[PDB]
Parts: sequence; structure tokens; C-alpha cells
Amino acid sequence: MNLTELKNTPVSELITLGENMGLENLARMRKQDIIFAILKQHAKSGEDIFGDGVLEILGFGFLRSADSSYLAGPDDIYVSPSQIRRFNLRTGDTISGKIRPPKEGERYFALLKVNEVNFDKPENARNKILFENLTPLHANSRLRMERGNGSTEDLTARVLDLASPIGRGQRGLIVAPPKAGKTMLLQNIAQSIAYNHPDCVLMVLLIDERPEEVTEMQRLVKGEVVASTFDEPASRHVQVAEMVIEKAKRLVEHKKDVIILLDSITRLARAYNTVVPASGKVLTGGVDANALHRPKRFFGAARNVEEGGSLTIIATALIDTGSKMDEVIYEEFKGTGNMELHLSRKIAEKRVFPAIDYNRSGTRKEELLTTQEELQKMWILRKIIHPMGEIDAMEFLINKLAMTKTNDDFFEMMK
Amino acid sequence: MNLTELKNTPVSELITLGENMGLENLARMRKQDIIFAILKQHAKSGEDIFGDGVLEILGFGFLRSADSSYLAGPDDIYVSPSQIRRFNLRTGDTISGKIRPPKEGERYFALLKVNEVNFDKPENARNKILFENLTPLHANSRLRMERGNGSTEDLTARVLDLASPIGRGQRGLIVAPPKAGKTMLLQNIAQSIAYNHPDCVLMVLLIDERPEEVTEMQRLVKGEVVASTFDEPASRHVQVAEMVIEKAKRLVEHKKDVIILLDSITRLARAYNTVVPASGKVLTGGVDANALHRPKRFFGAARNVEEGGSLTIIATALIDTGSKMDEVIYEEFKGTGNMELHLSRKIAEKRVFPAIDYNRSGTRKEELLTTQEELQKMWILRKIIHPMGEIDAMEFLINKLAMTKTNDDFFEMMK
Amino acid sequence: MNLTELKNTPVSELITLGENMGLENLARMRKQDIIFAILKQHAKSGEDIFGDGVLEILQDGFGFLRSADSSYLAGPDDIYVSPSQIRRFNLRTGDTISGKIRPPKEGERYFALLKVNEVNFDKPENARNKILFENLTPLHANSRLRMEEDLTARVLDLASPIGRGQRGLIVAPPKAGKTMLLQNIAQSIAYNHPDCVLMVLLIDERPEEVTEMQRLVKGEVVASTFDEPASRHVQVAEMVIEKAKRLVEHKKDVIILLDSITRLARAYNTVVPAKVLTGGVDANALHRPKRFFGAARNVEEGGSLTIIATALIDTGSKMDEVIYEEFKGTGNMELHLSRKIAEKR
Amino acid sequence: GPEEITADIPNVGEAALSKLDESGIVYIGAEVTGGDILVGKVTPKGSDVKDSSLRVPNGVSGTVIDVQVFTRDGVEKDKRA
Amino acid sequence: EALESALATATKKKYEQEIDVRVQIDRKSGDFDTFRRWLVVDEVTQPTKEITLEAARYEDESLNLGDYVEDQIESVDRITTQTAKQVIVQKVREAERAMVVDQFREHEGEIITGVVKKVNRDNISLDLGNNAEAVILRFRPGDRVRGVLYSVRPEARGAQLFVTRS
Amino acid sequence: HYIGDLVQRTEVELLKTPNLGKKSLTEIKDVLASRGLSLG
Repeated sequence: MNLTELKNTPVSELITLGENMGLENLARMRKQDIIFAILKQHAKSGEDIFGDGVLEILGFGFLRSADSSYLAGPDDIYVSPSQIRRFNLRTGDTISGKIRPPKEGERYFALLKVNEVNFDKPENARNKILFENLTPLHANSRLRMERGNGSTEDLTARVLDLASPIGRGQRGLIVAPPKAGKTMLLQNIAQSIAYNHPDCVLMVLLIDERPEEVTEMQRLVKGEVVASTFDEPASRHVQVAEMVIEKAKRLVEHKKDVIILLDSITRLARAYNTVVPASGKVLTGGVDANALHRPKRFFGAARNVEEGGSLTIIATALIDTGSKMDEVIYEEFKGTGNMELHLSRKIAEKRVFPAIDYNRSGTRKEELLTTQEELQKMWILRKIIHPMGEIDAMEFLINKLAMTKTNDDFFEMMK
Repeated sequence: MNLTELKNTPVSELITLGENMGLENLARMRKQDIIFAILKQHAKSGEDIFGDGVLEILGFGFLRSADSSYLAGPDDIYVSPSQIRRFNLRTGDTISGKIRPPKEGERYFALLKVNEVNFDKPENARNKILFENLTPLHANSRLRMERGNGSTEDLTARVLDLASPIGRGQRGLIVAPPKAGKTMLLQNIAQSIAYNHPDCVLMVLLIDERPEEVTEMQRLVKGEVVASTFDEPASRHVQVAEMVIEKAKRLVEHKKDVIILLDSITRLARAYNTVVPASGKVLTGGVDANALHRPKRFFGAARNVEEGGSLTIIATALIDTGSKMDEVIYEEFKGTGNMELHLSRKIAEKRVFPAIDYNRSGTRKEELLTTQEELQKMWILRKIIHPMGEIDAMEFLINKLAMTKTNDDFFEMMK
Repeated sequence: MNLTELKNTPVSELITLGENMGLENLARMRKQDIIFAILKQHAKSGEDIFGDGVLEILQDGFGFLRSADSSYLAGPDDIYVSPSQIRRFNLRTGDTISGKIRPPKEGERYFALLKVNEVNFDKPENARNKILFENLTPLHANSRLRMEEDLTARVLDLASPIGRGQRGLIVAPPKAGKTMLLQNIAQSIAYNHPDCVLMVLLIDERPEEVTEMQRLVKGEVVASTFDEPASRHVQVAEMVIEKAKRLVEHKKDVIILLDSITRLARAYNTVVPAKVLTGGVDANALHRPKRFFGAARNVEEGGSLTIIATALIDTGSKMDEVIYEEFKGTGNMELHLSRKIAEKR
Repeated sequence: GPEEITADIPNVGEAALSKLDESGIVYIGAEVTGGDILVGKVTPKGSDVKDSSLRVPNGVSGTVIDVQVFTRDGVEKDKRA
Repeated sequence: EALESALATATKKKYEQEIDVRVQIDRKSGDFDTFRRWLVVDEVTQPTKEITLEAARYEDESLNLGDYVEDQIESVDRITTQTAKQVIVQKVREAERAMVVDQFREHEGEIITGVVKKVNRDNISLDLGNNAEAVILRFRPGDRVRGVLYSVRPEARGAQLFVTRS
Repeated sequence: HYIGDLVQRTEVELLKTPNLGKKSLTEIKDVLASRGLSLG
């Protein structure tokens, strides 16, 4: 008896099971009302009910579900503050334990006993080192995006590795104007990470995005996809973004490699700028004095932990969107991170993918992820690409990468 | 004796029928009073009275009419909350059944039994999957706006198909300055949809528009034209927009292809910004924080359903109106849609209709609405049109499309 | 028993030490609450408690002793300084006070100061009688602070020799080597002149570079990342210059390694009450960082204050150019870097 | 300050207010007895209003059969009036 | 806090055999709710406001002794404003008293004189005609007392300037 | 069903059962404040 197990079941099985029990007509009823009726009838027998979800502390807290993208629902598990005072739980701690249906006078499921905390025993979670106590360092472990199988999808990952290598805990920005191919590039990164490094928790977070890319992402990648379309206000965009970063931070504290692919750093800045109270001080572009304080907090959270685990955040930026506010947001975020992946619109319109600005790209302290001979080969490649034009460099790169299958054979033939 | 059939008859026939029955002088009485009088006399003999209408739940609700834009009236079909809790009826459900004249102390016709729900069997209407549980789909089916009869009216549709192909479930935006030709362009789209795709449920929602434009649209296109002139307050604009979106969702749940042509997305945004209570926080341009929440969901409701039916909403944006509030609304909703049909004022001043900005126009993911060879021919056409100016592009396009009737002949001559 | 000593101990030792004393379970508790619980239980035994920190006088009259390891942040374990003690010892902002402290009673949230034992790492008798910084005669740089990873320091010495009380501006475009150049300066100062108080004041910087700058040089690195508001950036900048001025009055050689020419100027421009100049800068917004930069001077009676700043030009915004053009006329040393040479590595 | 005839009187019970309506007048036909409340009225001492309601004298009882309300010109009428 | 304490006192005086009623409201639009609380204790003293530990068993006995806030909210007049106004004007005098404390600290550093009001055992009082008051840890009312204050402890219902001589 | 069965047991024994709710416990405490029932 699990909450997520009954929730993933279709409506046909839920209605059929209810009709055999002899209850009210479940056809003209909501899915949550059907499960609520089944859990009540099953609890009257004497059996126990189990549930799970990430805690969202308001004094009381709620265990939001993963299928609802952590949204306030009627079937949320009520977590009294007394339970938060005993185990000292925080926002982001996944609580998987025995639950009970709301009795007379109650409206939410109550937590009777917790069995699993953050996909681990509660005994190991009561004694843990906080994320603020972890000593951060630069990217040490290399996350090679190149799969090595030889498919034409791997071409984007190969160019990315030769331009800006990404490791565990790396924080980069993919600068790209609208209509540049950020969706196909992000899906290629998600597939390359899950295939090469299946141990890294992949989380594709979408904020203020379109519902077309939401169902397209869930049905393409193999992992957890939390999305919040623009149908929700900016307050929900803030809450969903906070629930993901809090869940990610708690997993990193358990020595886990969490990777967040949020293509909404520009929209999240607008989301905080809308929900922030007016202070009477507006900067250039319509940004409040503290509207950028929050997105910089989420952005800077990405770091590499030496004691264990890592938090990787690869976000895409938007430029030349016709609004001066996005330019100020981009300018403040240009000098914030240590990896800028600029994409040229002129090359993108010519159907030349990947349209990556190889000259403007780069990685700070890249010697910690690549060897000495590999760094030299990248330097020789830059000395040949830089004199050629932007379009000429892409045509030169495609013609050279088409001669072989892997980048190792390419570097061996150039020497 | 239906209510809608009796309301469509002229007043001359109603007064004539009232005098033959032997009632009081109906010349100085209201048409609604004549209807209320003849129903009591007709039910006095023993015959039953039947009616219909869309439900508008206030706990109780009424069955409003479509010819009066769902205006609140004292003579409608009262729907008691007992029947609402019995059949689980919601706002937008078309209810048809037997009615009775009100007794002493009542002011509305009571509903006894519902016979037809949403113009379908009640058994198929009670067991259904809600719109919130429908799995979205991409734009697969092509809604070819081209007539093919070689008429000069088809030139607007031919340019639209080459610039922004529209399919089932598409959510586009028609950006145009005032006095550009949005009226004639919308009428041509309404005529092309009703002629090429008669199965689609065409809807025209002209909120806060001129009365002469309202009566002209009803007498020009072949379909339902629900409008709300500027003589009505913003509360009417909210209620009419709510009745339209609720009726549209019920049809999509009934596997119907609804196409809503909206020309008041900016006016509707002002309507919600006017009726929203004072929250205390005002953004740039005099827009409330919760003022853009309602129109963004109405415009975003358009989606393609895999289980059956689709919802297409093509709104028209207004720019360069001299007010900074409309610019903020336009710039906020620009990141929501996936199609921008820009109209150039410089071309409209030269009396070159239609004045469509072919350069800034386009549709993302258009490869799923056109074939491989069709997408390539559109790419070749753009690569030649892009270097030329906006005015020179239209003169080149008009002279080429005028040589033949269909775009297939033009594609064969370019090769 | 010192406050800073307990804040540097690991969490594992604090949990074990607390459980032996017979208190509530410290495993599921914050580090600040553990130290606060230990100090209360240790004070009930009868032992004395000592603390230290840089004084920050509030507007209401009282002040708090900000800790150095917390980057001068208002914490629950701050040492309350009554206004009576400020008027008694003539205390001002920046006076590092170390004395016997006591845990707050029922209803208080800050440690109270009973008796001061040391003022600014010196006897209180030498601090009560002192010459103000405004009375010290300003002079040019006399003593040579030779900076001779060493290749950058050699070029800097041959281009513009930096000495005690120097006021320079390291002008460089984005992606020109400011990170590598600043590390070589910080390493050279801590190695050649370990007696000087090296304070790497970073404002609106990356956290990973902040913890790498702190864990590499041998000195005190008070930094404030972008995670903090502009109001704290202004306060931390004031705490540094006030502490530096007091040390110069105490005959100390302080070297303020400032890297916030643009970040701190935007911070003052953000918190200044609303005169519109070119770039969106108020007329009274650049006066505060001007005295902050101009405070660097050589004192003949004793001590010196050196401030080596790094300018940011060609950042794509005209506001940074006006700030650079205004601060250029104040200093007397500009070290420009070429982007063409930096791109060629 | 003037006095009001509001239906809410300080220091009363539920049974005492049962016979009173939403305005403060006993329903015509109620079985009133001695000691009950007829009309509620408080006078402001300096809110600091004091109880000055009209009650039924001891011993006498009866049934309310008519209630007359006369108000001065200009003053607004109440729901009972 | 003064408003919710006034409503708590008003509800306390309303009931006869029900004491220790509290109410918490910290929102502008959010109305106030009266939730009567009981004292968590393992004894049976004060049976009108005491509760057993078995009520805290739902919380896995997490509620330690000394903190007593948990109960179901119950149903929540213009006459209550009489005692409410008295509490408001009382806290204003306490807030004005704290203002004199701040003004005294700004001009502190001189020996002051005070007049005793009452002779409470181990706690006398002082009088200064500036809406101020001070106490000295262990005279007759009408005599001037010389004492220098050094610290002020947060006494209940408003802090008081503690003066010491030794 | 009768008040005698509930008054025979103390309030502590009644609170150790999941059948009792928050509103029922508050109502029992209010009736016990008058020293009429639920006195152990």
C-alpha cells in the first residue's frame, strides 16, 4: 500500500476496483477522490498505508508528490511541526514512511512513522554534514559527454568536450539567442549524461516553459522531469524552483551527484522580479534592487564537493530578445559564472549544428579536467580555428569530424 | 416548443401569435414578457415545455443563451444545486431537457430532467476523461488555409501558409499595429476555416469592440460569433470569456476540434486588470501582479489532445499603440506563444494588402506540419526573400503568386 | 574559552563534547546552537568566557563585535556593547575589543561585555590616548614594498613600484588575467611582507574563488559574494576601512587589497537615496567610495594604509566607464593590461 | 454621543437575546414574561456604553401584539422600522 | 502582541471556570482565532488548565515540559474594546518608558538621585520626574538615594533599570 | 455510548486511542473543566 503506486495506476483500474468494493459511482469522480476513498476503506480493515514525497515546510510541512511537479494538492501529506521538531527535518528532505488517511476533522494525510529519509535510513540522516559546511573545490572528476558509440547525436557532445569540458559540480551558461537550438542541445546533454554516467542523478527542471516541450521531454529522456509551465504564476515558479534546489542540496549532502538542467535562468530572474515587493529603487531595465539577489543564490549553489557528491547546473541564457532587461540580466550573469557557451544565430539560421562559438567559449581551470597533451591539442585547434571565420570554422569542424568517429583518432591524424 | 426557437422569431410573429391565443395587448409589452406569457398559456392546456442552454454556475446556475452573449436575464432555465450534485454538472455543459413555468414566488423556469448533455448522450457525458488529465500532443494534423479555387481572396491564406503554417492545437499570435488590416485578415481566416475545415468548431470572440463591427462579423462569417461590446463593464468581459473557455474545454473533452479566433487578448488583459482587487503591488506599466494570470491561462489553454479533439487559439496582439501598458503585455505574452505573425505598417501605408512581415514571421517546429520537400522549398524561398527589403519582398511574392492559382505550380517553376 | 576558537572546531567534536556534559541531543542541531548551549552550561559551572571581534556601532547607540570568520555578518553570537562602555573608552567602529563576556540571560540574545582585557591587540591605556587618523599628516609612499608566478610581480615592479601608502588602480578589460594577477599580488604580499595586515576585500565575487583565495594565501580574506545584498556589501566595506584606520592610528601597516572598483560603486549607487549624471550615477553616490579610496596615505608618525584596487573597463556598460574615469583622477597609479596579449596567452 | 438601539447588548445571555431580532425588537406574538428584554439600547458613558435597555417589570407578562416605531425627521430608518 | 494579549485577557474574564486562554494573530487581512490552551504537566494541579502527556503521545512525546501550546481551535464583541484600550495605552507607557531608557543611556555617566516609592523586600525603587523609574538590589519612601546604574535586565512585562552601589 | 463508560477511564487512557479526535478531546476537556465528568 503505497501512495505513488496507486497514483500511477490508470483511471480504469481505479474505477473497476472501487465498483467491486461497493462504493459510490467512481466514473463521475476525480482520480484523487477515488484513491482517497480506497485508502479509507482499506484503512478500516486494519492495514497500514505508506507514502513518500519531498517535504515542504511552510511550522507545518507537506510531502509534495513528484508526478505533480511539487504542486499544492488536496492529497498532500500533512507533517505537523512537532514531527519537524523531533527529527529536525528541513525543506528538501524526502520522507518515505507509514502514513494514515485524514480522519474526522482532517483534510490531509498524517505521518505516523518515517521509514526512509532522503533514500536512506533515518539513522544515517540524523548525523550529516550540512551543505554550507562542505568545502567547495573546482571540478576534479571529468564528465566526458562523448559517448564513443559513433552516432550523429554524439557530434554535439564531442564539440562541447573540445570547447568547454564539463565535470562534476561544474557551473556553466549556454548563451544563445532565441531560435538557436537549445532544446535539441539540452536533450543531447541529458542523453549523454544518462548514458555515460548513469550514477549522476539527472533532473530536467523547466520553469515558465511551454507545455509542448514538457511532454516532449518526459517522453524522451529516462529520468525525473519536473516542469512548471507558464500556466502557473510567478509565485509557483519560485516555489517549484526552490523545491528542486532544496531537494538537490539534501542529496548532495548524502554524497550524490545531482545534475540540474534548467533552461529558465532568464525567466527565473523575471519570476523573482515579479514576486518581489516594490522598494522604490528600480535599476536600468526594470529590475528591482533585490530582484537579482535570489537567482544569483540559486545559480551560485552549483559547486563541486570534495567530501562527496556534486551539484551540476547547466543553464541556457537568452540574448538579443528585443528587451533591454534580458541584456542587463545577461550582463550581470556573464561575469558571474566560469563557463560561457555562446551560440551564434547566423550559423544557427544556416542549419549548421552545433552552432557553437568556439572562439568565445572556454573553461576556467580546465587543466583539472583534461590532461597536458589534451590541453595542448585544444590549444593547437584554437590556433587554427581562430583565423578562420565563424561559418568557415564550423564547416572546417564538420568536415574534419566526419573523417573519423571519435575525437582521439582525429587528434592523432592532425599531428 | 423550444426557447431558442421562440427567441429567434421576430417580434411581429410573437405579437400575432399572442393575439390569436386571446391574451392582453402585447404591443406595449416586452418580447421576453410575450415569451413568458405564451409559455404559461401553452402549458395551461397540458403540453410540455422544453428548453436548452449552456450552464453558468454561480451553488446554483442557469442555462444562458448564446445569441445574447450569455447575458444575465430574468427569464432563463433555473438549475437547482440538487441536480448539479446529482449529475456533477459544471460550467460549460450544454444542458437540454424538459422545463416548467415558474410557480407563485419564483422568477425562473425550473429544470426537471436533463435529456441531452453537450449535444450527446448523457451516458457518454458522465463517463469521460477530464481536460486536466488529457495527454497533450504536438501539432500533427495540417490545417491548410489555402482555398485552391484561384480566387484573389486566397492570396492572404497562401502567404500565411508559406510564412506560418497553422495546424490543430496551434497557439499563435498575430502581432500588428493599429490600422493595419486585422479585421479583414481575421475574416479571411474565419472564411477559410469554415470552408476548408467545416468539422472544426470556429469561434469568434470580439470583446470590447465596436457595435457595428459586431453586427458586421455576425452577418459576414458562417458560424457562432459571441461578442461583448465596450458598452458593458469589465465584469461582463470576464464572464463572457469564462463561458467561452468553459464551453470550449467541454467540446475538446468530447473529441471536438475547436478553433478560437481571439482579437481582444489586450482588451481582456485590461479587463482582468480592472476587476482585480487592490493587492498593493504595481508593476511597470500599471499592471497588477495577478492581472496577467487569467489571460495567460485562457490563451495557453490551446493544446492538441491525443485521446481526441484539439484546441486552436490564434490571438491578435497590439503594438505601437502609444501606451506602455500594452507593450508590457505584448512583451510578456511573446515568450508564451510559438508563432508571431507580424504586420508591417510601412507596407500597409503603401496600400499593399496583405501587409505581412514575412521576415519576422515563422513557426517553430514546423517540420511536423509540412513534408520534407515542402520544408525545403520554404527554406529556399526564405533565403532569397531575406536579403531583399520588406516592401520588395511583398512585391516579389505577390507578382510570383499571381502568375498561377496554387502554390504547387510556383514550387515547380522555381526548380 | 574563546568564541572564535569554538567556531573553528569541527562539528563532530562539538557534538561529542556536548553529549558528555549531559545536554539535549546536539547531533540534529546547528553549530551555532551547539556553541550557544555549551557556553551557557560552561558559565553555570563558574568558569569565565572570553570573546573578541570588530566593533560595529549601530544607530541606536549600542554596538556589536563582529566575527572575522563570518565575513563581518550579524550573527546570534555577537557581543553586545553598551553605549556606556563606548562613551567610557571612547570606542569607535573598527576597535577590536577582547574581554570577558557572559551568555545572555533570559530575554537577551547577545553576549554582554563586563571588562575589556585588550583593545586592538594592545593595552587599553595606549588606546585611550591616541592620535586620530584625521590629524595624521598625509605623505607620499616612502618605504618600498617590493613585490619580487613571480613574473607578474616583476613586471608590476618595473612598471609602477608600489610602496607603503600607495593608491593604485589595476585597469584591465574582462578576461585579461585579473584572477591570475591578483593571486600573484596576494602571494607576494603575504610572502615578502608577512607583518602587514593583508585583507583581500572581495565584493560580488564567485564563492568558489572566494574559498580558493582564502585557502591559498597566508592572511585574512574577508569577502562578500553576490549571495549577499548590496546593503551588506556597503557595511562590510565600511568595517574594513574603519578597522584599517584604527590600526594605522595604532602604528600598523594595513594593505587593503580591494577588487571592487565596479562592484562597490554599484553597491553605493543601489543604496543611495534618490541629480542624474551620465550612466545613472547620483551626484552623492561616488563621494563615499572616493573617501574610501582616498583614505590610503602614508603616515610619518607611524603606520601606513595601502589600497591597491582593480578597475573594470570595456564591460559593455557606460556606467562603469564613468566610474573608472572619475576614480582615475583620484589615484596616482594606473596599470593597464592589453587584451590582445591576454587572448594569446 | 447619542445612544443606539442595536440588537447587541453587553452582559447578556443567549436565552435573553433569543426573543430579540437582528435589529433589537421582540417578534410580535412571542411569549414574553417579566424580566425579559423588549428593546436593546446602550448609552455611551465616554466603546464605554452602558446598558440602558427596556425590560419587562416583575410579575407582569403577556404577548406582544403590536410594535410601533416613531423616528425624528432626517434620521435614517432601521431594518425594523 | 498588546492586542492579542488584550483579547486573551478579555476571553479569560469572560469564562468563569476556564482560565489561561490565548490567541495569536500576526496578519493584516488574517482574522484572529481563539484557541484555548492547556498546561502540559504530568500532575493534576489546576485541573481547569492542565493536560496529560497522552495527548502529546500523538507527537511521540516530543513536547518536553515547560512549553504548553497544542489544542484544537474553538469558536471565536464591541464591549471587549474597553479592556483592550487599557492594555494598548499601558504598553504605550511602557514603550515611552523604554524611550526614556534609551535617552538615559545617551546621557549616562553621572550620579543620579531617586526617591523610594515602596519598600518591597530585597527590591527598592527610585523616582525621577521624567516618566522614568529605577530599582536597586538589596531606606524609607521620601528619602533621596544616590546610585549609579550599570546594566538593565529584561524583566517581565517591560525591562527595568537595575542600579548597584557595591 | 453512555457517559459512565467514558468517565470510568481517565482522560489519559482515552487519549491513547486513535479513535478520539482533536475536536472530541477538546470537548471532553471542556466538560471536564466543570468537574462533572472525566475526573479519573
